[PDB]
Parts: sequence; structure tokens; C-alpha cells
Amino acid sequence: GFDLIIFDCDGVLVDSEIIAAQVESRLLTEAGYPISVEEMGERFAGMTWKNILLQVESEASIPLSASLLDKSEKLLDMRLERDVKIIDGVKFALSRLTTPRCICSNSSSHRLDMMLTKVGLKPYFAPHIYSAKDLGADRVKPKPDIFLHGAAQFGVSPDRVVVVEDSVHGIHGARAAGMRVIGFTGASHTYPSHADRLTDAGAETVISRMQDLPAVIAAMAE
Ligand SMILES: [Mg+2]
Repeated sequence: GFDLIIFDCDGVLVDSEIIAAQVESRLLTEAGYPISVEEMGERFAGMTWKNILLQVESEASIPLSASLLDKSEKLLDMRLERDVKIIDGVKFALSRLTTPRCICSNSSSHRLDMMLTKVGLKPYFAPHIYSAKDLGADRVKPKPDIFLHGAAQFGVSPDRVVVVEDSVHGIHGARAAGMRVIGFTGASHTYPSHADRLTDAGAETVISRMQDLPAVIAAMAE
């Protein structure tokens, strides 16, 4: 009963959020705020690097410059290109699923291209790789815009689309678009409250093995 599967890229297809968690927790740790990658998830999930730094100064008065907003983005860029890994079970899932697929992401088109090419996934999605940054300024998830755009490119009504998301903002975006959502907590940056957070945001179900996608989708279709 689904004519389209929409995937997010970061934290779903590619293990990119563990790399952001690593960069950020180290930049925080060095600035006077010791925090492990694991706690990044528990304390700051979803939040932008900018708002995290605002919350840290608010809660602990740690001196944190604007010079450290760009060290993050450029360190992340470099580390993604060198180290980013595909999520386990992606190629298993894609082998089995018969439903058409696309990517709707908040990441820039350039970043998407770089990550997907590296892990060899691009040919399985192009040209159906949609960045919310290309739609306009401030059209980013939790707005439904990117999802509605991807569904319309396939001519699929939103009630016939299932979305795979690891983030609360993507889940709200997808629900706001009238779609059904599978939360995914199998990426390496996951944390104890992750599945509950995804459920609370409107995930119909949560999986931690990408290999479970074919079964979970079939069951959701009834
Ligand atoms: Mg994501």
C-alpha cells in the first residue's frame, strides 16, 4: 500500500551523525565542557550546533566563540569525505524492496552528493535526491516542504508514502506532510532515549536493523 519510500540520508543511509557527534563533543570537551559522543544524543539531539552552544553557555557559562561554529562545519566536511560509512543493511534492504525510492534531506545538495558518491549509493537514487536547501531559505524540516516535493515528483499521494527517519525534525516534517513514518535507531550515534523520541514525534514504528525494512513495510501496508 506504499507507492514510494522516502529516505533521509544522514543517520539512515549513511553513518554521518556519529561523525558530527564526534566533532562536536570534542570541540565542547576542549572548550571546558567534557561530554562523550553518547551524551551528545541524550542532551542535544536534533539541535543545531549554534543552539547547542547557546544552551551550553546558558547552562554552564562556558566561553565559546563564533570561531568555533566554522571549525565544526569544516572539520565535519573533511571527516565526512574521508571516513563516512554506509549503514549496515542498506544494500540488503534495497535488494529486497520493490517500491520506488528517493532521498529528502536537510543537507545541502553538495554534501549529499559527496556522501552518496563516496559510499556508492548515488546511482541508486539519482536524480531523486532532494535537498530542502534547494527549495528556498527556511523550507527545512520540520516543515513538510521537502517531503511534499519528493512525493509530487513521483505523482504519489502522501498517504501512499512511507518515510524512514532518524530525527525528530524529519518525523514531524513527514507527519505534517500526511505520511507514515518508520523511525530508525540503528546508526552509531543512537542513545537510550532515541526510539522513544522518534515514537513521540510520530514514528509509527521503530527499527534498529535496516534489514528489517522490507518486513516492517509489508506489515504496515497490512
Ligand atoms: Mg537524519
